[PDB]
Amino acid sequence: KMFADFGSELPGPTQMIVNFSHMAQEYFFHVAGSIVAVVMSFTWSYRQPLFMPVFGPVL
Amino acid sequence: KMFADFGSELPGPTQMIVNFSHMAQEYFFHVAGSIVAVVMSFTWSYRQPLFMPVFGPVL
Amino acid sequence: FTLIELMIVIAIVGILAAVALPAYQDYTARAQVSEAILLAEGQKSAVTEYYLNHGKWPENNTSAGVASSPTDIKGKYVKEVEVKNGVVTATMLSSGVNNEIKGKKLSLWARRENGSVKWFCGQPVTRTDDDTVADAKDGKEIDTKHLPSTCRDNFDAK
Amino acid sequence: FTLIELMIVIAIVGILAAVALPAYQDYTARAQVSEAILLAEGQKSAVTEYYLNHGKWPENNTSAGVASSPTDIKGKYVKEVEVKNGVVTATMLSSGVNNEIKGKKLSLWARRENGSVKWFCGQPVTRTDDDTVADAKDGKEIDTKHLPSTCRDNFDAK
Amino acid sequence: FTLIELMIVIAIVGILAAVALPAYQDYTARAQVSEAILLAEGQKSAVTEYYLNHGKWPENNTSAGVASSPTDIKGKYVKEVEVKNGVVTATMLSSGVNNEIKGKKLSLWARRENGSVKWFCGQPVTRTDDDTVADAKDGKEIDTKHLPSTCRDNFDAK
Repeated sequence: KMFADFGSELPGPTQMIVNFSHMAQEYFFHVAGSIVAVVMSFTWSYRQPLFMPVFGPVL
Repeated sequence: KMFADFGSELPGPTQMIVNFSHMAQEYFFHVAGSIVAVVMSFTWSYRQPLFMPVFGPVL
Repeated sequence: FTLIELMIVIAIVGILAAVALPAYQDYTARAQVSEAILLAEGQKSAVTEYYLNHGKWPENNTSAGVASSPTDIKGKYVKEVEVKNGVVTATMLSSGVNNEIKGKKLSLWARRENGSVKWFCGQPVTRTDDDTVADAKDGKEIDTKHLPSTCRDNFDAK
Repeated sequence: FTLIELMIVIAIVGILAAVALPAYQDYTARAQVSEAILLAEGQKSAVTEYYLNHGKWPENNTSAGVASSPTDIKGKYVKEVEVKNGVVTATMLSSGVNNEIKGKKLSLWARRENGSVKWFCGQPVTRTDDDTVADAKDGKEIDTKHLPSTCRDNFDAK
Repeated sequence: FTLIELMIVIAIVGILAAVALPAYQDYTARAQVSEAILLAEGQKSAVTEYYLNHGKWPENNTSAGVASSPTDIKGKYVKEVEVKNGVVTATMLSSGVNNEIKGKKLSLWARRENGSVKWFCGQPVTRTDDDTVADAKDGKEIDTKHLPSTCRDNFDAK
């Protein structure tokens, strides 16, 4: 959100004069890449606190 | 710097028509809050990589 | 996340135009009728004189001594003005007017005061006898709402 | 981490002003022209009378019996108003106006109705003969978009 | 550990209101002054007629033929409107207005054009002679920033 707030006309943005709803929906890409980033670091924090025989859980 | 570059007439700014020296001196607040931010992250990076016998570093 | 000030203010000016639409649309029509009235008048002179000099109402424009052709007394919103037995009727054009007033008209008629006459202004009327007219009831009268307070006269006004 | 409500709403009011910019800029110009028209009119009286009394159009302001000096009939957006052979032209100032209408002008001219005259309003015109004018084609005419619906008359309007 | 999206977005709307505060506060005042101006006008008629008919400026409201009582020409933000020798001054109420414009006022005055008059609008003025007024310098004038572009006239505007 910090690199994407360094002004206007970045990679993938819009100009600020669009209507807000369209601007927010196009960025949906980046809102999504942030949520996925969150889900991942949550997964690592939640978890974390053919040779058929090779596939069995051993001791 | 990039939120404070979203246009003019934010919280604490000036209008652009002032004389430059006065504009820059009023913002001195924000130039200062940025340097302090720097000093802090530098401190965290530098640090972070009578019974006389009781005071000695042990094992 | 943010941009609603631009979206609402573009949509308040849009609805502001919709609220300002009927106000400008009757103010407008009421303005186009106020002229049919001005075009109708000023022809009172001819008609008055004709009556006082002869004691008979002018049968038509030519008699009254005005543009022998009704269509020659037209305007922007006025398609014409015809004198029919002292009664002067003004017709609203079809182009350049409101929407519920085009092709619609009003009338100005007078009454013998004896030595002089008095004029009336209102919805279309027909002359019966030298001192009596009646509603030209037919459906093309300019609606009361579009007529000035000074032109609300009834067929039997005295 | 947080603050986007202040950033977007300051940037929607910024773009709202950019969208409200051209609307206020033609509403504005269209307003400054509506006056050039009012300054042009009210001088119809002098011109009409001069014509009906003499049968010749007033050559200039003094003839029409108005501020002998064109520049004496100016306004806020009007740099002047000149009567040239019955044709009354209004010039838009250079300061205090739109941007594509300054130094630009319109004309009001009339036509013999025979016993009376009828007035027209539109883009600059020159008088040829006592009953004919023509486009003062030259490039300084106020653009059609800035002219009222009541001032869209062509050089040959009758 | 987590919750900063709610904390920052409540604090960006808080600072958004602080940035939107001075904009709505001069837009607001500038709006309350635009009315003092409308209340001042429409009284030009009385004053103009009085002057043209008599050649002397109306001494007070009663002379001009308007609510003999200044306080009778008040409004929401207007505490009154007084005519003092053709000069019409509008006072801003004390309740319901900005903060740096209450109890403050402006003036409308005219000048003999000879056969007609021209009106001016600006900061309070006093009339000296029939064709000269001067700054009612005293400290209660509505600040230039709150006055329309159409009401920036100086005591010696011609």
